[PDB]
Amino acid sequence: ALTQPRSVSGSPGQSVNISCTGAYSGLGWYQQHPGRAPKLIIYEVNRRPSGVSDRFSGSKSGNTASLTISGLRTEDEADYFCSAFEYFGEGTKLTVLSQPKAAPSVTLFPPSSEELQANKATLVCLISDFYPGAVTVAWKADSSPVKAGVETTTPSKQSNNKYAASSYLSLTPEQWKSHKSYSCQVTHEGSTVEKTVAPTEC
Amino acid sequence: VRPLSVALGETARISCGRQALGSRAVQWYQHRPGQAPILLIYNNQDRPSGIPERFSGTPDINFGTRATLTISGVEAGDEADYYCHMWDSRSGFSWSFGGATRLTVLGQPKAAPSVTLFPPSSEELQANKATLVCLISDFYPGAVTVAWKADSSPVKAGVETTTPSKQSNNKYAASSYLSLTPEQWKSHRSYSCQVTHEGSTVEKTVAPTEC
Amino acid sequence: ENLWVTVYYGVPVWKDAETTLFCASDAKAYETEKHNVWATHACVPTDPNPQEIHLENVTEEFNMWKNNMVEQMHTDIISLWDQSLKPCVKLTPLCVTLQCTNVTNNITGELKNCSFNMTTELRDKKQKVYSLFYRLDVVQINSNKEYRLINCNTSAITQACPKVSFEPIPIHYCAPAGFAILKCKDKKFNGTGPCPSVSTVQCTHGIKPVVSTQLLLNGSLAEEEVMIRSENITNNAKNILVQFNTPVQINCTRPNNNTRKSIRIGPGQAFYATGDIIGDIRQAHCNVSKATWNETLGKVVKQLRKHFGNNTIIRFANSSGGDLEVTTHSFNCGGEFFYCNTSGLFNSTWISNSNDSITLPCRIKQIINMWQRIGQAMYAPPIQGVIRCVSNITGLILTRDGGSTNSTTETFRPGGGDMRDNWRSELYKYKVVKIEPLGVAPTRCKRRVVG
Amino acid sequence: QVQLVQSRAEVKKPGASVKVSCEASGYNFVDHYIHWVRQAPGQRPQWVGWMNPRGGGVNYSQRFQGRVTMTRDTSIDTAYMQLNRLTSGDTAVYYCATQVKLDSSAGYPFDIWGQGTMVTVSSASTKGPSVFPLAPSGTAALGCLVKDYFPEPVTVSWNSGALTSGVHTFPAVLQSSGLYSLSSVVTVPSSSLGTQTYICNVNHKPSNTKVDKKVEPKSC
Amino acid sequence: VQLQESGPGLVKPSETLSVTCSVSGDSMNNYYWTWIRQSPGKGLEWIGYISDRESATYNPSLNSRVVISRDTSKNQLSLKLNSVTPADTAVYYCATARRGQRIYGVVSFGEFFYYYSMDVWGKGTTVTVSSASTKGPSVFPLAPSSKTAALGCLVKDYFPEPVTVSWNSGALTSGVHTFPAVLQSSGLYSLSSVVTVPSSSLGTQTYICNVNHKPSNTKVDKRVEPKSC
Amino acid sequence: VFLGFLGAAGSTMGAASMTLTVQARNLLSGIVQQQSNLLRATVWGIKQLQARVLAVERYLRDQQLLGIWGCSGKLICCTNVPWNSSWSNRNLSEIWDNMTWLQWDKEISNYTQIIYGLLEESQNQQEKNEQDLLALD
Ligand SMILES: *[C@@H]1O[C@H](CO)[C@@H](O[C@@H]2O[C@H](CO)[C@@H](O[C@@H]3O[C@H](CO[C@H]4O[C@H](CO)[C@@H](O)[C@H](O)[C@@H]4O[C@@H]4O[C@H](CO)[C@@H](O[C@@H]5O[C@H](CO)[C@H](O)[C@H](O)[C@H]5O)[C@H](O)[C@H]4NC(C)=O)[C@@H](O)[C@H](O[C@H]4O[C@H](CO)[C@@H](O)[C@H](O)[C@@H]4O)[C@@H]3O)[C@H](O)[C@H]2NC(C)=O)[C@H](O)[C@H]1NC(C)=O
Ligand SMILES: *[C@@H]1O[C@H](CO)[C@@H](O[C@@H]2O[C@H](CO)[C@@H](O[C@@H]3O[C@H](CO[C@H]4O[C@H](CO[C@H]5O[C@H](CO)[C@@H](O)[C@H](O)[C@@H]5O)[C@@H](O)[C@H](O[C@H]5O[C@H](CO)[C@@H](O)[C@H](O)[C@@H]5O)[C@@H]4O)[C@@H](O)[C@H](O[C@H]4O[C@H](CO)[C@@H](O)[C@H](O)[C@@H]4O)[C@@H]3O)[C@H](O)[C@H]2NC(C)=O)[C@H](O)[C@H]1NC(C)=O
Ligand SMILES: *[C@@H]1O[C@H](CO)[C@@H](O[C@@H]2O[C@H](CO)[C@@H](O[C@@H]3O[C@H](CO[C@H]4O[C@H](CO)[C@@H](O[C@@H]5O[C@H](CO)[C@@H](O)[C@H](O)[C@@H]5O)[C@H](O)[C@@H]4O)[C@@H](O)[C@H](O[C@H]4O[C@H](CO)[C@@H](O)[C@H](O)[C@@H]4O)[C@@H]3O)[C@H](O)[C@H]2NC(C)=O)[C@H](O)[C@H]1NC(C)=O
Ligand SMILES: *[C@@H]1O[C@H](CO)[C@@H](O[C@@H]2O[C@H](CO)[C@@H](O[C@@H]3O[C@H](CO[C@H]4O[C@H](CO[C@H]5O[C@H](CO[C@H]6O[C@H](CO)[C@@H](O)[C@H](O)[C@@H]6O)[C@@H](O)[C@H](O)[C@@H]5O)[C@@H](O)[C@H](O)[C@@H]4O)[C@@H](O)[C@H](O)[C@@H]3O)[C@H](O)[C@H]2NC(C)=O)[C@H](O)[C@H]1NC(C)=O
Ligand SMILES: *[C@@H]1O[C@H](CO)[C@@H](O[C@@H]2O[C@H](CO)[C@@H](O[C@@H]3O[C@H](CO[C@H]4O[C@H](CO)[C@@H](O)[C@H](O)[C@@H]4O)[C@@H](O)[C@H](O[C@H]4O[C@H](CO)[C@@H](O)[C@H](O)[C@@H]4O)[C@@H]3O)[C@H](O)[C@H]2NC(C)=O)[C@H](O)[C@H]1NC(C)=O
Ligand SMILES: *[C@@H]1O[C@H](CO[C@@H]2O[C@@H](C)[C@@H](O)[C@@H](O)[C@@H]2O)[C@@H](O[C@@H]2O[C@H](CO)[C@@H](O[C@@H]3O[C@H](CO)[C@@H](O)[C@H](O)[C@@H]3O)[C@H](O)[C@H]2NC(C)=O)[C@H](O)[C@H]1NC(C)=O
Ligand SMILES: *[C@@H]1O[C@H](CO)[C@@H](O[C@@H]2O[C@H](CO)[C@@H](O[C@@H]3O[C@H](CO)[C@@H](O)[C@H](O)[C@@H]3O)[C@H](O)[C@H]2NC(C)=O)[C@H](O)[C@H]1NC(C)=O
Ligand SMILES: *[C@@H]1O[C@H](CO)[C@@H](O[C@@H]2O[C@H](CO)[C@@H](O[C@@H]3O[C@H](CO)[C@@H](O)[C@H](O)[C@@H]3O)[C@H](O)[C@H]2NC(C)=O)[C@H](O)[C@H]1NC(C)=O
Ligand SMILES: *[C@@H]1O[C@H](CO)[C@@H](O[C@@H]2O[C@H](CO)[C@@H](O)[C@H](O)[C@H]2NC(C)=O)[C@H](O)[C@H]1NC(C)=O
Ligand SMILES: *[C@@H]1O[C@H](CO[C@@H]2O[C@@H](C)[C@@H](O)[C@@H](O)[C@@H]2O)[C@@H](O)[C@H](O)[C@H]1NC(C)=O
Ligand SMILES: *[C@@H]1O[C@H](CO)[C@@H](O)[C@H](O)[C@H]1NC(C)=O
Ligand SMILES: *[C@@H]1O[C@H](CO)[C@@H](O)[C@H](O)[C@H]1NC(C)=O
Repeated sequence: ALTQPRSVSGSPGQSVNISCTGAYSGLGWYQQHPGRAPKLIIYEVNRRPSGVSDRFSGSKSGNTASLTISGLRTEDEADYFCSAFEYFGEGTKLTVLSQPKAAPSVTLFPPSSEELQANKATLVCLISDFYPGAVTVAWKADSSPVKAGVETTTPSKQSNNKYAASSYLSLTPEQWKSHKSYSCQVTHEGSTVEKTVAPTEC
Repeated sequence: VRPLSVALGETARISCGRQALGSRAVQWYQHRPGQAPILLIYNNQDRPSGIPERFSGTPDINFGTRATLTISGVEAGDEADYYCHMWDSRSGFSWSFGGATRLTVLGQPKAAPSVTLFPPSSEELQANKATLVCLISDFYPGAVTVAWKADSSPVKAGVETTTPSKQSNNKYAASSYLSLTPEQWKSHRSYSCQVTHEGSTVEKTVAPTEC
Repeated sequence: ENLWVTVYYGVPVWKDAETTLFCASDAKAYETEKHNVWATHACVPTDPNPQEIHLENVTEEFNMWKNNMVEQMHTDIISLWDQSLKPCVKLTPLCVTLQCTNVTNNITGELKNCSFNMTTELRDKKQKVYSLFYRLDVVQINSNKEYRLINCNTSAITQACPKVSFEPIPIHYCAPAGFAILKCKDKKFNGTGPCPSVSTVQCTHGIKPVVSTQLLLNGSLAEEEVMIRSENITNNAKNILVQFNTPVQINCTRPNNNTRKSIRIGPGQAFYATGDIIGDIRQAHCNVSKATWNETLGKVVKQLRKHFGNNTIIRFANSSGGDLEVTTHSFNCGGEFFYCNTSGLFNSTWISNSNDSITLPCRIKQIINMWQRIGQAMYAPPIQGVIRCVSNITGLILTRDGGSTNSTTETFRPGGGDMRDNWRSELYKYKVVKIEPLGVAPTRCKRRVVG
Repeated sequence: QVQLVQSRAEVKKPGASVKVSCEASGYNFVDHYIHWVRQAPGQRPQWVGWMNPRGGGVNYSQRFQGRVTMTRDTSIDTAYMQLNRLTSGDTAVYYCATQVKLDSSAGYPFDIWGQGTMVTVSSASTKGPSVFPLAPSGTAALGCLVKDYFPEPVTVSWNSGALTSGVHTFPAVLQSSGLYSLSSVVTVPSSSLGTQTYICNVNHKPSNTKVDKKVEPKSC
Repeated sequence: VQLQESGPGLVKPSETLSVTCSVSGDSMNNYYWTWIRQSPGKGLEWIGYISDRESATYNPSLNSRVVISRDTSKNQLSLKLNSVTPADTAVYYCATARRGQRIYGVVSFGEFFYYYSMDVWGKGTTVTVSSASTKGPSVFPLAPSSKTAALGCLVKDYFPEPVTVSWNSGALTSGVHTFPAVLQSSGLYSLSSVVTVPSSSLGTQTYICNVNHKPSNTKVDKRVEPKSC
Repeated sequence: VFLGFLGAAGSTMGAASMTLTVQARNLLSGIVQQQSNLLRATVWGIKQLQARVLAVERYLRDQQLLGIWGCSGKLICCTNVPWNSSWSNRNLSEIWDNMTWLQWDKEISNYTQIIYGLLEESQNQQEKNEQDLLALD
């Protein structure tokens, strides 16, 4: 069982503290940028591979490794990983806060009429202009938990470097005409908003 | 077929018509014509119940050893066809019985033929056909000459003759038929049948006027 | 109170060195032929009695995986094959289209009666000959059918002269003056590290260079417990080398009484084709007493849990990859090259708490590309008659599986792709050092003054 | 020099096999092992195997033995792998790699990496996008929802290309069935509700598909 | 364990020949079973076999014309051969087979072959393949000289072979001697049967010759009486 | 009792300095062990020859040092170079007793070259010249 932290807060000119616990852990440390090509940062636990930056080094224990960084940058915003021979730790998304926080612009849509006629009813909640790239969607019809019909995306990079996401509550023309008003609750950095929709408009 | 001759009492040794390549399994069968076959030896050396220990086959003891049937004390009654059924590990399923070795046993007592000659029957003459029937038994060897005479002149019309064959007693038997007309029968004074065997002749005679 | 440096010549100081080593073989000269591939014409005769000299108070480190002696024997063996192959018949003309048919109709066919044109002695005349070819050496091309030898698309081929023998004889190794060979006398010797009991020798023990795969043959054994030596046990990529404590018995036979056909393919050149088989056509195999093999695996899982926990599931499986030469216990026996399915062995499950001998089917090749070497392939000439050679198994080469469901259970299959790994099985107990006879120390001794 | 390149990305369906190449260059391929690793977009990497060219031999993570087959072609300095009995559960990014320029002969870990081959397994049979609007009611927001179309991308627009500002579109979620699904939204003044008209359009080449949606002005 | 074959004795070309073998003295299940023929002037030919498990194998030299079955009820083995030609005239023998396995190598690999030994044989049945029609024979008495004496019956102008002849329906067994048939120029057969009897039974004991010609189903009982003199 | 070659390599330094004739014997031979051998008349030849050259080449470099140090004929010679104590601080008891030439050579692995320079410069470049002006009378 090979494990490590999941997320770490950070900022430029700072230092980040990460872990990894496991037998023979911290054999090497990688960085996957969104997309392809993971890349080794330090072999063993404290071995500057010939051909990397010097501000990189790592510590460990009998079972717990630890990777250390100074002078953070936005260039080091990626996912970071702990290698153990055959086994690879879970995965830490390192965030380097270079933008200010942004609250989600939430717009919830009811099912259209030509969607109700084809035996369908999809609730469209759109989550835009938030930073960092994270929003939690919680669907609750009349505040009771709805665990049926939930489609969620992942945070996507907009033009404005803020992040966007969308969610779909798949309902029926019978489910769309049962509860008073479906309330999609978008949690952002802890805060929770409540946007509601009903078959009687604004 | 492959012919072989042996004198009575000698040990005959029969080689397989086909030679074994590799590990073999050989069965031996004896056939005299007109009989069902008999298994003599199987699995090369093994002898089924009922077979004399005078007969032996070659055991397959490592390779090179040609399959052979050994017959101690050749008897008149061993004059027969022999089949080597060769089975081996390289030849595939052996659908063929091989060639026959036709065994001739020489040295048997000469035996002069006993001969009996019958005239046409009272019923056949009534049907307007006349056939002379000449029957020959107890002789050895099988070389025999059969001739027909009318009074004392040779006849070659209507003469039908059999191949000599072994009796259960291992001597040979044969018969001869002369097809005629009743007019030939009554118009002649007599007819004779002549059987020649190893330089000697047996002759019987019939007549339309005899009791 | 006056301290002076003083020089000492012939002091016991040595240093680790990679140097040019030499051969050693018993001075048995059994030529009475023209054979002998390994000892050659003049490998230096061995000492009658070796002067293996124990060294009190001395503790020296060995590392068989970073050893320079292994990476030397390997290259040492290689040069001898080419040197023995060069003067022999090159089979460039055997790459004609071959017309081959199956032998057997009493199917219960891995071998081909092959007709092909060839070159005669006269350059203008050609010949239609037939030879028997094992299935592995030949491939089909497109009605007849038409075939070719497997090598014709990879490399040229040369035939070992029949005179040469493939038998490994023990070969020792002696050091020149100024150098020394250090020999570990530790029974429990870990794969690497310092050996507390050290003797020095002028030459190593008789190392039989048995080239074999998945299993070491006619080697040297291990005392006490069976020995597990890896460069890193926990690392799958580094193999796991095993040395037995008890030798098991193996009888290997090619059970068909084959025949040799000398076909002349030029002035002096002569190809040795496989003639008609005589007697039954039987497949090669090797037995090992099943009882003995159950015994031997126990000592293994016992030395294994000392490195894997008193309780874990340790099972054995067959090889799952590689070339045909790595999937099989490949070896040479009497001059024919055997490749044997080892699944009956590596089939059991071990829970760590008559003879009924297992038989192994073996295929045979005469075209071989040994030492994971691409280029000159070899034609091993057919060996006339039936083959039977007895070999001990003096070791194994194993390999573990990658990351599973928390290691619940651990699995071991054979294979030894590098050949040095066979040499390490006979070289773990040796290491090379260079002699430093010059020592400096402070004494009160001063030389007589010049003035 | 010293680099890995892999075959083209593919999409295969359940049961099927898949063979991926990994052409290697810039180092003498034969000497070093070659491991293969799988990353799902959304779980760790799962080691699978290794295969020295010198012997061609292997061993596979027990989660993977049997279904997989790794092959080399040293004539060309290249390896391969073939994965059979494909299920949707094995769709992921597949990277080849090795340790060469380290000073650690212990084979581990890996530094030299193929860009990867992405392999999508899903019964992405042909399925047709159904487009449905999103109605309006300060400012008022109206949009359109494109649903249930086999592999992406689609293209959505408004007012025959004459209305472009104030809009925002969100990434298509691969709905868990194998159908992509995305939507759009535009913010219009509620003073044009009932008089001004606003229309949406959608496109999808894979099936030669084309859907529109009229929206007459609600009085609001 | 005893077997007796029976068949049509004559079939015309392109027709189906059917022979059966009735088993006495034992069942059918403990043996492999087989049929063999012998053509006049040629050696033995192996036709095929059916094993314990009703699995039948035929000689490929016969171009797939053979069906072997074990009608286990009548304790009969059946054989039918279609597309017959005159070249099929032979004596057909039934026989049991004892199967052997000779091991020359390792059983686990398969270095053995099966072989067959034929341990119990039938009597044979003669079949002639011809388009000519059967003809039942004419039987004539051959009277003994009136002056011991020999008497018999002449079986004239029949087709095809064979004929069975008894004397006093089996009760007269010592001294009987039947002869091989002659093939006349007409392509018809004749044979003769003789029995040597004491001169002093004549005029009182009736000697009747029982002739059975199964192919034309001619069974004639012929009295042979003494000369009037 | 006489046991072999290098037996005291792990013993203290004082004891090892006593059996220098034994180690002196085996540095060249060589030709007792392998003339060719030209008694019968390839790869072994190359290895043999490379081994013989490596042995006399290493041996002659060591005898070269004793010649310019005036120790050609002797197995033990004492010098005038003072032991600058910074080289090793162990006293005459810690150095020669309860230590091997090995742990000493490891401790003295440095300054070896400085000593060589002092050994070639300090005495033998001056001592031989003083000998010529001295025997003039
Ligand atoms: C196969 O390959 C794998 C990896 O690929 C190998 O695994 C690695 O092997 C390395 C050796 O090559 C080994 O390196 C040594 O690390 C130790 C770690 O000790 C401390 O080191 C740091 C100081 O530099 C500290 O910051 C660490 O926190 C660490 O502290 C202690 O580490 C203990 C190790 O388990 C741990 O558990 C103890 O374990 C022992 C043994 O079993 C006892 O049980 C003990 O009771 C336990 O407590 C302690 O909890 C932990 N304590 C604390 C407070 O954190 C390092 O000391 C050592 O350095 C040597 O040399 C320096 C001088 O250079 C000297 O100062 C040291 O004292 C020591 O003598 C090595 O560098 C790796 O640790 C190991 N694992 C990993 C993940 O790399 C296998 O060994 C290979 N197999 C084979 C057969 O070769
Ligand atoms: C694998 O298969 C081989 C092939 O069969 C088999 O080896 C043979 O085994 C047979 C067994 O019967 C041996 O036969 C013995 O031959 C003895 C005389 O040897 C002479 O004759 C050999 C063949 O003779 C035939 O061919 C010649 C040539 O035309 C002809 O003159 C003969 O009349 C006869 O037809 C002949 O090949 C052999 O020559 C050898 O030596 C020369 C040396 O230069 C070499 O050039 C040849 O190639 C060959 O190697 C020689 O001329 C014969 O006396 C003997 O009978 C007695 O033998 C022993 C004596 O110890 C007694 O104990 C015994 O009781 C008899 O009294 C027997 O007939 C044959 O010799 C073997 N093959 C060869 C080549 O010699 C192997 O065993 C098989 N191996 C398995 C199955 O594992
Ligand atoms: C791989 O393939 C090769 C193919 O070459 C296999 O080897 C071959 O094996 C066969 C079978 O044994 C063998 O043929 C035998 O030939 C004998 C000789 O008779 C033939 O050859 C002669 C010349 O030798 C022809 O000319 C006549 O010669 C007389 C003098 O001997 C002379 O007087 C006369 O005037 C002619 O000029 C002759 O016409 C005839 O063709 C045969 O005795 C032998 O007998 C058996 O097989 C035949 C086939 O039906 C029967 O007819 C015969 O009665 C008997 O049953 C074979 O025919 C052939 O020579 C040999 N070839 C070679 C190159 O050695 C080999 O077995 C295969 N298997 C393997 C594992 O390699
Ligand atoms: C490695 O290990 C393998 C495996 O052990 C070895 O392989 C052996 O190799 C040898 C040498 O090549 C082989 O030896 C030959 O064996 C056969 C058979 O010998 C055995 O059997 C006979 C049979 O007699 C008894 O059984 C019969 C059975 O009867 C019935 O059989 C048929 C069954 O279907 C049926 O159709 C028949 O009609 C019949 O009813 C009885 O009739 C008989 O009376 C006996 O009761 C025995 O006599 C033997 O004692 C033995 O049991 C022999 O014929 C050959 O001579 C030869 O000896 C051997 O077979 C191989 N073993 C196997 C298992 O096949 C390798 O040799 C080893 N290699 C190395 C290098 O170590
Ligand atoms: C190297 O050895 C190979 C065999 O291993 C030989 O290759 C053969 O080459 C010949 C060409 O000479 C091919 O022979 C046949 O050519 C025939 C043309 O007619 C011949 O016979 C008539 C007789 O009247 C002559 O008039 C005429 O001039 C020719 O001599 C075809 O009829 C052949 O087809 C027949 O055989 C094939 C199978 O072999 C069947 O499919 C056909 O139906 C028909 O029965 C054939 O084309 C022959 O094909 C080659 N052998 C093989 C096995 O394919 C070389 O001759 C020899 N020497 C070299 C290469 O120098
Ligand atoms: C190294 O090993 C030696 C023994 O080995 C021998 O001596 C070395 C100097 C080398 O030359 C080796 O090649 C040689 O074989 C150990 O030496 C032993 O030391 C003890 C003292 O601790 C000696 O005891 C004395 O013996 C005398 C004689 O009777 C008594 O009078 C004394 O009172 C005292 O008891 C012992 O003899 C000696 N020899 C042996 C064989 O043990 C040494 O301890 C070891 N380690 C070092 C030198 O560091
Ligand atoms: C003579 O040898 C040839 C080969 O040179 C035989 O051809 C082979 O025919 C089989 C049957 O159609 C092919 O299928 C194989 O069957 C085996 C047995 O189950 C199986 O283990 C294999 O995996 C394969 O499916 C086989 O592919 C083919 N050989 C090759 C190389 O493709 C031929 O049958 C032999 N016998 C003759 C010609 O009488
Ligand atoms: C490993 O050890 C076994 C055990 O010896 C070796 O088997 C030996 O193989 C050789 C070569 O086939 C045999 O030597 C020769 O035998 C022939 C007759 O077969 C003889 O004429 C020669 O003079 C020569 O002695 C030897 O008999 C055989 N050993 C036994 C016990 O049968 C094996 O070759 C060794 N090496 C390898 C790589 O396996
Ligand atoms: C290989 O195994 C054989 C087993 O037969 C070993 O031969 C035995 O060796 C011991 C000690 O050398 C003797 O006491 C036995 O009498 C030998 N067995 C015999 C003669 O049957 C052999 O030592 C093993 N090792 C090698 C390298 O061959
Ligand atoms: C003794 O030697 C010590 C070590 O220094 C070495 O000698 C000097 C002359 C330089 O060559 C230096 O590079 C060497 O590493 C000295 O530190 C020390 O002062 C010396 N003292 C005496 C008394 O000679
Ligand atoms: C080998 O060395 C390691 C290092 O301490 C140790 O853990 C292991 O148990 C040793 N094995 C043996 C057999 O000495
Ligand atoms: C493992 O078993 C060995 C030998 O029986 C014993 O010495 C040791 O105490 C055991 N250890 C554990 C953890 O079970």
